Amino acid sequence: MDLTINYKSTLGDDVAAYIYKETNKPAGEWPGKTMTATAGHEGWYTMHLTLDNSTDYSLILNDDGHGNQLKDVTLSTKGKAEAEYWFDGSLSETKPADWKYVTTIHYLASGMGSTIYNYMWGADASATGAGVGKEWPGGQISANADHLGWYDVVYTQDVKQNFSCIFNNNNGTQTDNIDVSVTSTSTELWVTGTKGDTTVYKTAPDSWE
Ligand SMILES: OC[C@H]1O[C@H](O[C@H]2[C@H](O)[C@@H](O)[C@@H](O[C@H]3[C@H](O)[C@@H](O)[C@@H](O[C@H]4[C@H](O)[C@@H](O)[C@@H](O)O[C@@H]4CO)O[C@@H]3CO)O[C@@H]2CO)[C@H](O)[C@@H](O)[C@@H]1O
Ligand SMILES: OC[C@H]1O[C@H](O[C@H]2[C@H](O)[C@@H](O)[C@@H](O[C@H]3[C@H](O)[C@@H](O)[C@@H](O)O[C@@H]3CO)O[C@@H]2CO)[C@H](O)[C@@H](O)[C@@H]1O
Repeated sequence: MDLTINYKSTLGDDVAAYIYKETNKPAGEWPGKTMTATAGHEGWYTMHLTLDNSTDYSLILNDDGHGNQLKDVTLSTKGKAEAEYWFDGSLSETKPADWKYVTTIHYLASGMGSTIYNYMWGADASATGAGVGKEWPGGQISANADHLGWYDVVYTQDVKQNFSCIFNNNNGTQTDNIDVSVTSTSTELWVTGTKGDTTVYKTAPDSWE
């Protein structure tokens, strides 16, 4: 299942989430997984994880191995398909009012030129991003500066609504329909291939350098 934890740090700018159940440590050995500064939310840090929903887990927020940790709290994840938590004085599953759902999708363009488009449909009316309110081929998207051959598109919504999109070059090359499941306020996906050969990754693939 897709886990997301946001923490308004009270332990400094270097923090991690340690998760455990019966000696299972899905976020890694102590101190766990480092939480990255949350985009668009000063003071917050965020980590994502895939874990086995066969069980609940315990969470220990800490300063990433530098001697300080908060008291354990239970993540009642058993049987759930997804879960996003906010920790700001206490554990919450309620999105803060000012937060949006920001979905980032990376596409690896190979031998289809340097002008790439993203066509999008099915999102909430509040949606903003390259392809909103645009008929085929959609909106043109820029290249990822740090990753060669990749292009990025970001769709922001006020509500947690799934949608679909297609990457293309407006010249006969396009992906399969990409069905985007929004599982958190900072959902990230990686896409490769074209029609018949489109693959969607929920964690960065080896192709992501
Ligand atoms: O899952 C089965 C076990 O569950 C329980 O163990 C838990 C602990 O209760 C938690 O506290 C935690 O342990 C952490 C610990 O909190 C953390 O500080 C770190 O411990 C280091 C410590 O920093 C360092 O100073 C030195 O003392 O070594 C310690 C190593 O023990 O890391 C610990 C985890 O590796 O999580 C565990 C589960 O992983 C329960 O208490 C057990 O009885 C049970 O078997
Ligand atoms: O929601 C209504 C509509 O949704 C689906 O249609 C989508 C297509 O499945 C999808 O491929 C895409 O179509 C584009 C073509 O791929 C592209 O080649 C070019 O011709 O532009 C098309 C978009 O105008 O998007 C549409 C939705 O706009 C679903 O399959 C339909 O059954 C359904 O009617």
